[PDB]
Amino acid sequence: AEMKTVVTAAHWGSIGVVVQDGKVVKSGPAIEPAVPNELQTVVADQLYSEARVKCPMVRKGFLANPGKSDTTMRGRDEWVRVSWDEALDLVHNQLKRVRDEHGSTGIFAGSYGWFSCGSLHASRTLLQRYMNATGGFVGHKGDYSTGAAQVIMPHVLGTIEVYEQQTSWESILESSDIIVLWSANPLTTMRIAWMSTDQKGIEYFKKFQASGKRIICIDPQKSETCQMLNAEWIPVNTATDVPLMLGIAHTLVEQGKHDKDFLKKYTSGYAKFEEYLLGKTDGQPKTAEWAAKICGVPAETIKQLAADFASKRTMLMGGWGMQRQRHGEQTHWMLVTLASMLGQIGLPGGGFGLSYHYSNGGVPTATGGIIGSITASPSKSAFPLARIADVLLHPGKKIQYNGTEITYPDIKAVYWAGGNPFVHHQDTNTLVKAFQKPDVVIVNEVNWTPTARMADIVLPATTSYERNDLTMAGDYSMMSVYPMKQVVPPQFEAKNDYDIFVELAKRAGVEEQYTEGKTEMEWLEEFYNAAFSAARANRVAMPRFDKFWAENKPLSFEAGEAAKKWVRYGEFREDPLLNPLGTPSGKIEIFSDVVEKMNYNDCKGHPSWMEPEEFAGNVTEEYPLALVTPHPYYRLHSQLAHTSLRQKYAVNDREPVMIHPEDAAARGIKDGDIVRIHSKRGQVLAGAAVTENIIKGTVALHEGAWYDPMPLCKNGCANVLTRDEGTSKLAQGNSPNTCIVQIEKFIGVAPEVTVFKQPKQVA
Ligand SMILES: Nc1nc2c(c(=O)[nH]1)N[C@H]1C(S)=C(S)[C@@H](COP(=O)(O)OP(=O)(O)OC[C@H]3O[C@@H](n4cnc5c(=O)[nH]c(N)nc54)[C@H](O)[C@@H]3O)O[C@H]1N2
Ligand SMILES: Nc1nc2c(c(=O)[nH]1)N[C@H]1C(S)=C(S)[C@@H](COP(=O)(O)OP(=O)(O)OC[C@H]3O[C@@H](n4cnc5c(=O)[nH]c(N)nc54)[C@H](O)[C@@H]3O)O[C@H]1N2
Ligand SMILES: [Cl-]
Ligand SMILES: [Mo]
Ligand SMILES: [O]
Repeated sequence: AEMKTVVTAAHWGSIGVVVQDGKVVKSGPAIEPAVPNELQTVVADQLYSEARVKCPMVRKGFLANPGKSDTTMRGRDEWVRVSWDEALDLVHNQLKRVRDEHGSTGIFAGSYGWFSCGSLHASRTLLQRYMNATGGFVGHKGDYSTGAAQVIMPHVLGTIEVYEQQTSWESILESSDIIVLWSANPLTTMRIAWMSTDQKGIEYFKKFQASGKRIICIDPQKSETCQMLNAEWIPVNTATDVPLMLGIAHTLVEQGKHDKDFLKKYTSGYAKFEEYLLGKTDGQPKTAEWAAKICGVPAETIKQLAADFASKRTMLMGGWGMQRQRHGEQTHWMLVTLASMLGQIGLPGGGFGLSYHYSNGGVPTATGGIIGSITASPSKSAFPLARIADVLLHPGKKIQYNGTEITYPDIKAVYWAGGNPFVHHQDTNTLVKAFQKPDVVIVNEVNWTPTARMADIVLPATTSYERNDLTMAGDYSMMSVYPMKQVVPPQFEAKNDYDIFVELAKRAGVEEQYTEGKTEMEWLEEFYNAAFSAARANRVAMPRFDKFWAENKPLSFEAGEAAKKWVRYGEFREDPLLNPLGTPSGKIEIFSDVVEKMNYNDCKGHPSWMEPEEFAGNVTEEYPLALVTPHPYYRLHSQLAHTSLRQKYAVNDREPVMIHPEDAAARGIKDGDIVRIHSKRGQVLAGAAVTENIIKGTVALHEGAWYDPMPLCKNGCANVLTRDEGTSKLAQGNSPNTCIVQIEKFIGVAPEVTVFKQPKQVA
């Protein structure tokens, strides 16, 4: 009777992996979760997939004329298998050429993506570490998650807000009468964390449901969360939450339910905003009736939400889909303004939180220590990252950004390691053109993703299961140190990214700076010991690394009474004169003079409603439906798309698209039919999921399906359809969820999806 389980971890949690005769045969949670997490069950598929990159590969046409090839052959050339020595020499020589001719401002290595958890084997960080050791690189600003909110919140609250600990969930359970999931789908989106999910956020949502208190979901779709918690669904048109919030706010004023004392003491600029709210400026009071016409919520329901939010202790939980769209800055600005008018900020169970849906925000912070991690350190060229296509195509172009002007650099080489821009970036067909501009495109990948398929040189990377690492239970509780013990040796000819970059560093003469003379296990011990020392200072005994590593189990910490009772903005509420915010006024900036003075047409000095170019309110005869692109339940973006989880959602071997029965009937579409979706940007195939769980006039296609072009995507990659434009001049965030489309039934034999097979090689 043998213990055949190795414990490791992923973004989707601590994983127990059963190994039989050197082969992985089962994976699942190392710690029982409140809700099953099927993402944990496919380690074997990840290890043994025929979609894996097996050996270093170079495009035929690039091998023939390196750095001087016909780059329009990217994505459609034959691949040549080469040795590691040949591939690494070629990467080094091609990057050296760019460094010699253009310098670091000719190399883009922002390399946005989620890769895998782990303190050491962080592929993106290891790439940037190599780039810095060899002279530097052009990176980026912001991220795709909160590109808008993370720029406006510093102006409004003096802090980034979206990536900070929330009021304790124990306070919510005890004191909140209502939680409002506004653009938030936590039973989907907390199946993962940036480190490794602690699995407790979903447990807390379940406890809140079981207490019988009110859960309200405001969303164009009746999401997995709304269904699984049997919450009250408020259907809303995508991109019309600001009108809805204005109508609620106007009702508060009309019924004397706003907190005038709070607004005077804790905010700046409320009176100027109220003039807009009441129509004194523009002739149009922002009534519940005015709002109902735009957002699709009946006026009497808007008024009843306002009364209930003010009558009960209410937590407004704002998710991020609604700021991933044109004018996205306005949504969380207005949510904070609404919370200010309700006046419950800083009270137990009250106010707002912008990370209750992300990585277990609000789970009480444990007392212990936090492990270290590798860094990129052994720019005027940096740009808001969703301008990447624009940058690659248009060197020298200038844009406005948060009160400054940015000049695009002139990029000759692109290196990606740990992200999938040909799935994650908007307007895929335009990104194809952008990727024809560089002299050389290099990708480290586990699998033959759409991005790998667009490269010149593809280097096979290992999964987490083929190496040793450490992570934490996260992202806020920090309640455990999770070992990531190697399960099997590297498969095929794959290498850890760390080893790839060690070989490149050696060719550049900087190996010693890159490795600091440490082995894998010496790095891990250094990272662990940071937690050990911090825990000791907190009076928490930990095993030393050798004992922890041998035990190969999560090491757990406990939360104390202070963390269980912690209320965000409690100190500000107690005394705002001595605990002011880091803003110009020391208060919540409902009107921001700093933003006003930027004089941007698409972001004013207070939250406001500005119609976007494409949304439910300006659909056309040609494109009569609106689109939303939520995050998927059975993938982390594009990760795990190639595994057996596909069978849990594919419809007729395509990505499912949610379609309301009346929109489907008007087109002769029945549940299960293949359909063609198209926009001005492109077209995709999808499988119809006909359901009343999407608001009429809108369709939902989850992001992350692998682009499989014929241009027409055979598989259903949502970003083939979306617009590539900045949210506004304030943040220049990405704007996928303001989009209009047409759908028609696909007639005849449908094409086979080929993007999970090995690519075309030479004969
Ligand atoms: N329409 C629309 N578009 C969106 C979104 C949306 O809501 N709607 N969401 C946006 C957001 S919030 C994000 S975060 C992005 C996500 O975009 P990405 O982060 O690019 O998506 P992932 O699928 O997680 O890509 C991670 C890649 O890293 C690889 N990888 C994993 N581990 C390793 C490793 O150790 N080494 C190497 N070399 N590779 C590894 C995986 O094989 C995988 O291809 O998508 C964004 N795009
Ligand atoms: N299982 C899983 N979990 C994940 C991810 C994943 O890919 N898979 N991605 C992770 C990442 S990188 C992030 S950034 C977060 C993303 O966290 P979010 O940004 O919050 O996730 P989304 O699914 O984009 O949006 C949540 C809800 O908002 C809705 N919504 C979209 N637009 C609007 C709007 O205009 N108004 C309203 N009222 N609702 C709208 C969506 O329909 C959706 O149900 O999740 C993380 N967690
Ligand atoms: Cl109280
Ligand atoms: Mo994200
Ligand atoms: O992200």
